[PDB]
Amino acid sequence: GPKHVLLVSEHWDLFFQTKELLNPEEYRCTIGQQYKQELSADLVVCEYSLLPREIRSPKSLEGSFVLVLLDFFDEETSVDLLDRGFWYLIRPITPRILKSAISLFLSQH
Amino acid sequence: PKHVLLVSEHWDLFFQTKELLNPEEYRCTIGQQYADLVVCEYSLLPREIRSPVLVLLDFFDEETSVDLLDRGFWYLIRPITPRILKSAISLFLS
Repeated sequence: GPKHVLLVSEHWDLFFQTKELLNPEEYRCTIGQQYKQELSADLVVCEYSLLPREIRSPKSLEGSFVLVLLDFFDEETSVDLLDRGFWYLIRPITPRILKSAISLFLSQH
Repeated sequence: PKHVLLVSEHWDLFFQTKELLNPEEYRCTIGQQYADLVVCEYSLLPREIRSPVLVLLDFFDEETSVDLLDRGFWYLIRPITPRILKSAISLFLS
């Protein structure tokens, strides 16, 4: 069965282009426009702008992992994501970067 | 404590980071070349090695990034402050 990746983003073009770079037998990608998890989600990739300020990805996690996409560098923003348990990428984020980051993340986890 | 090795010439970064990590939980040391966690400058990372590591980048290059991720390496791009590094370290090790 393929790993299921939910992208929470309004960047539809990023979604489609990243999806066609991931092998469907290994990864199934779906997109939403508001932060959530799904029962089948192995990984949620969420725009910082759609990620609620108050949520955490806790140490003894039983839900999905979440990787966060940031438009910008800001020190306390970064410190804050890291202490809340989210790793992230800062833009520029190309379909190629996102594909390899998704594969890397799910292979290490 | 977890052993964290920093491979970097950024001595200010080393000391200020180490100072933020509680020495009971983390033991940080420095290395001039390439541990529970290695943080390696891109400029001192081998280049044909794959990951068994967090790589510090001076700047953004799409091809470098793609390459590191496929080789198995996560990265931070500068600016990289001691508070950022201390938190990245704690995150990776938890």
